[PDB]
This record gives sequence, structure tokens and C-alpha cells, in this order.
Amino acid sequence: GLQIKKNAIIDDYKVTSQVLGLGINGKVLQIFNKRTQEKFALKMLQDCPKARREVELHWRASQCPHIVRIVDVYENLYAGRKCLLIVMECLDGGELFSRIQDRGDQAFTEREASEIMKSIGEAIQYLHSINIAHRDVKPENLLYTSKRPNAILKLTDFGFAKETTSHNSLTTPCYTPYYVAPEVLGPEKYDKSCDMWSLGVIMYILLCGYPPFYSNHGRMGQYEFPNPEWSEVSEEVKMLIRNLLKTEPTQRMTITEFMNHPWIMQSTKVPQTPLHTSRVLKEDKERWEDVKEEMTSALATMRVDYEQIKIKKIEDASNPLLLKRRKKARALEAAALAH
Amino acid sequence: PTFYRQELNKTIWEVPERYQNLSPVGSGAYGSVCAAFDTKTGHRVAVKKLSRPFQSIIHAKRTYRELRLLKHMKHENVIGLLDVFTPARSLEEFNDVYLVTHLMGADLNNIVKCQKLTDDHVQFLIYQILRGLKYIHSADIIHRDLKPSNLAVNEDCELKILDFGLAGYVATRWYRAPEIMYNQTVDIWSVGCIMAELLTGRTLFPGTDHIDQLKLILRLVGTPGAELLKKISSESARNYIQSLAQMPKMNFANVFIGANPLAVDLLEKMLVLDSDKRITAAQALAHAYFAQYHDPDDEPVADPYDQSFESRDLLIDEWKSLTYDEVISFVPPPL
Ligand SMILES: CCCc1c(C(=O)Nc2cc(S(=O)(=O)N(C)C)ccc2C)cnn1-c1ccccc1
Repeated sequence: GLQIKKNAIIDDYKVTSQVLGLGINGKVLQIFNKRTQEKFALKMLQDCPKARREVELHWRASQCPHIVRIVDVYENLYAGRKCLLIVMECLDGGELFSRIQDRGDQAFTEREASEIMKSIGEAIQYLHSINIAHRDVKPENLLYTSKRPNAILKLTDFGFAKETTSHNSLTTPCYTPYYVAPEVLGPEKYDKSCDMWSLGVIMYILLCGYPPFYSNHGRMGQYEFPNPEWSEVSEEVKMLIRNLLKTEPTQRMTITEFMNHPWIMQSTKVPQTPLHTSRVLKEDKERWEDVKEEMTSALATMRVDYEQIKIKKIEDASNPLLLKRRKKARALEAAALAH
Repeated sequence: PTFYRQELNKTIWEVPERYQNLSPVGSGAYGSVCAAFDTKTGHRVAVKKLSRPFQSIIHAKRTYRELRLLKHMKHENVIGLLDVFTPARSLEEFNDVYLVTHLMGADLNNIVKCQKLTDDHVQFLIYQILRGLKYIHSADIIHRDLKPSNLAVNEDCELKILDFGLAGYVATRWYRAPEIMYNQTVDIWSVGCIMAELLTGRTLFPGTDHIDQLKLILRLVGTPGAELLKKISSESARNYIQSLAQMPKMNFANVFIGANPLAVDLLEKMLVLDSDKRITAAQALAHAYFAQYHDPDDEPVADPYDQSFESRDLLIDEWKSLTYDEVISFVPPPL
């Protein structure tokens, strides 16, 4: 029910120069609706089908409290460009994991860790309920509303989100042949499932304060659960994670299962056991960047890029090398007729 | 040569006015990439802003390393540097390195999820990958982290091998040879795993934890015999392996059903455990799979580039002024 507005946004809001952080696709400004004096962030994209879907999706999703509210969408010309200006709920609360590092420390708990997840869980559950995959659930798209203690957590940036198909995944049999059969292509199976993979990783970090990746040298997971940090954690929690990180998209845990699991379903009453995460995240700001960077890297391999090209059949393909060699086929053909 | 500023990928980019239409693209992982257009050359280019290049010494070193690699990489099936620039006017301002490159269409990681590559596709792509490695290998350089998401391909099935950073954290390593869990042949194992995936649709060895990864590998290529057992380093490695139900390698003809016999043959030679018995890139290109594309008078080597001060240990500013030298001293390729 999104009514993209046609007039100049400045008729309705005052656009300030106060910068609220640089966006992927431009600069996010503070603005103020003139009628209410309410404050809002203003992000902006270039107008084009992708962007107009991206915003439709986000508009729909906005109904979820753990998703950042699109308030209003204008279509104007900025800097010689057709633009979608997007007025959004302002979020002054920083990234999720930064909050944890910013602590007394009141030790970060397990009960605290469960809510955070349930929140992220609700946001997906909503998204998936209406057949939409956000495909970039990661720590920099998970902002709190504010510095205040009642602050709510929210999922943001719909730049990789897309509508997807509600299809049952089959549950693979116990007995299989030695041979590798051909894949039945179904790219869409990497959609929702991507979101479930990210929940697994963010949960893993949340609990210990490092990621479940390897290192290259030889504080890195390797999909084990190192003592000491993990000594205090339930085996039912670890199995959640293994089931979340299942490398087969058709076999991986589905958000419904996630949100039924007791550690979630009954989070209000989860063991209070304290956690290392904050003191670990404090250890090395430089390392935590590499966490963020590898997670973004990993996600690329776990979602399809439906934007990328298809490879022409070879006899329809032409390029330097492809002729260099064909040009040699005919040089031999000719040489043999010529003598 | 003047620049313009522009807010993109969460930082203030300033690039030469020759590069227009900066659109972001790709993961945006280890530095951020933008699709552009280069009016000087006339064609379409990937422009990459290095991320946090002089934060640590560790970084500062790698940036310098990466750069000299890239400056010495002149091959059709390898990522090559069209341009490198900096808005800085002197070492005192030196803050950001930018790199320009050809722009491709897709990566093979993504191609495999979307498309049923024919045998001819597989011939041509693995050809181009191996053609590339021979060069890389002749330069005394191991790629290490070779994988499908480093194989850039455009729509006419051109292939270029990307990403020499290793030559931090890595999410999975399905394509990593068991030794490095090492010769150049480490790279051939990756080409092994990749070819497998192109032929099949599926990751060959989609291991979960590390234990798992090893079992999955060994489940294809057999457990080692005592001869090659003795060559393993860690005692607890030797044990683990000997704690398994022991078994021979299997006929790849029985695994890769309906593949091209020649492909299977080659795949057999690429995925051998004994690294000292594994086929080289040079050798691979001669294999009969690639009849259609093997031309030895156009499978060029590289000339080597020295250690210089890459086995010298230095302060940040020391790597920083060395990198500057390489940026200013870069010279473009012929138009
Ligand atoms: C990261 C891949 C982006 C991409 C490139 C690219 O990454 N270029 C590139 C490489 C290196 S690198 O390989 O040396 N490296 C990672 C260190 C350094 C600098 C640039 C500019 C080319 N095409 N696409 C591309 C791929 C798929 C679709 C569309 C475009």
C-alpha cells in the first residue's frame, strides 16, 4: 500500500546538513517533518526497478517491530539523477555487537543472548512468513534504536532482499549411492536458507565472542566449540547451531523450527549463565573488523547473485583466446589444402 | 590529474574524472568495488578501494605485497592492473590506495548454482584456469585460496583468476588440499575440486568441521599407504588417519557417472593424495581433454620478481613509503 510521493520532498520535510553516517549508495541525512517536528534518517537510492522492488519489500516488512520503519518515499531529482528518497525511522543505538563491548561490564549473559536472537528470529520469521528473504543479515544491519536500556533491535538495509518461493525441502534419505548424480537446479533454495545460515553465525558469535570460521595460520571456531568459552554452554544450544550451519540448504534448519526450539520458544526462562563475549570482543578491534569482512565475504558464496550474467554456449561465444585458437584450426585446415 | 569526491560504499571515494558512473558491486568484502567507465581507455572497469591498508604492520605489509604481485601479473587468464591511483599528493597525505581492473560478468561460484555447464564449458574453463596457473606457477607463486568465487567469468566464457591476498579468517575451505590443513600442486588440488563441481553441480567435499573435511576427502581418494603415511608431520595426524577403516581410492568413473572419460581421467590426476605424484599445470594443458584449446606456442610463462624487502621486517611508515613508490611508479598497459 506504498504511495511513492511525486512532489519535492522539501515541501514536507526540512532536510538538514547533519550527516547520520555514510550509506552504501549515498549519504544518510537527518531531516525533520515540518508538521510534527519529528526527526528521521533519510537514505537515498537511484531510481530503477531493483530499487523500487527493494523499497516495496521493505515497506511490507516495516510492519514488523524488529524491522526498521520506512515512513515515506519520494521520487525526486537529486544531483541530475532520478532518485528514490526514503524517509526512515532514526536509529541512534549503534550496532548490536558494539553495545556488548560497551559494558560496565555487567557480564553479558545467556538469557540476554537468547532475546537478541529471538528478536532477529522474529524479524526473519515475519520476512519469511510473507515469502521474503533478506539476504544480508549480518552485524552491521542489526542496529538498536537507542543507547537507552529498553532499546529494541532492528534489521536494516534491504539491498539484497528479494521475494522468494514457498517450497517444501525434501529431507534427504539415509541410503544413497556412491555416485554423484546431477544437481536439479533450484537457485531459490539459497534464499530463505541464507537468512538461517546468518542466524547460526550471529548466534555463534553472540555466545563466545568470535566467529565459527577457520584461520589460515593453523579464538577461531572451526565449527567446534572451544573450551574455555564454551565449557558452560548447553549441548541443546550447540545442536541448534550445528543445525543452523548445516552446509546443505535443503537440509538446514527452517525459521519455524528455529522459533519453536525451546532455547527460543521459552527464552524468558533461559539459564542466566554468564558469557565471555564482551571481554573477548574488547580484546582486538582490528580482529573484529576481519570478522565483519569475512562474514560479508562468506555470504556472497551463500546467496545467489541473480544480477550476474549467464555463459553463452561456446559456439555462440567469441573472445580473443577463443578466436586465437579457432584462427589456428583454420590455419591448419588451409595449410593442408595448400601444401 | 584532478579528482572528484563521491559518497560510495560507506567511505568518501575520490577518483580521477576519467572514471565515471561509479556504481557499487559485489560482496564489498576486503575493500569495496565499484563498476565504472574509463573514458581514457574507453571500456568498462572495476575500481577497488583498499580497506584499512595501513592500519597494522601486518596490513601495511600485505598491501605492499598484494600490489607488487598485481603489478607483475600480466596474463590473459589472470587479474591484471589497468590502473592504480591515489588522491594523495605526497607521502604525508598518503591514506588510500585504489586499484582498477577489467570488469567481468559473474563468478563461477554463482554460475554453478544457476546453470548446467556443458562438457565444452568445462573444457574451456578448466583450460583457462590451468593456462593461468602455469604463468602464476612459473613466477614462483602459489595462489593457495583458489576457489570458484575467485574465478571471474564474463558472458563469452572468458575466465580470469582473481585474488592473490594469500600467496585472518576463512569461512570454509573445501577446495584446500589436505597437506595445508606444500608444493605448488596445492593449487592443482583446488582446480581438481572445482572441475568436479562444474561437472556435477555439487561441492565435491562439502565438509562441516575440519575432522569432517578430512574424512570426506579420504572417502574419495583412499587412505594413504604406509609409504606416504611416514611423510605426515604431526603424530596425532598419523594416528587419526590410522584410526580409520582403511581403504583404497575408488574409480572416479564410478563416482562421476556420465562424465567425459577424458575429464574423469584428468580429474584422477588432479585429485591424487601424494602431492609429489599430482599433475602440474604445465602437464595438465597437454592432457587430451583440452585438444581443442591446447596450443603450446601460446601458453606463456612469466619472468620472476624478487623478494626485495618482503623478507625484511619493518615499521608501518616503512611499508607505507614503499607502497607509495609502487603507486607513483606504476605504468599502464598499451591502449
Ligand atoms: C570481487 C569481484 C568483483 C569483480 C572484479 C574485481 O574484483 N576486480 C578486481 C580484482 C582485484 S584482485 O583479484 O586482485 N583481489 C580481490 C585482491 C583487485 C581489484 C579489482 C578491481 C572484476 N569483475 N568483478 C565482477 C564479478 C562478478 C560480477 C561483476 C563483476
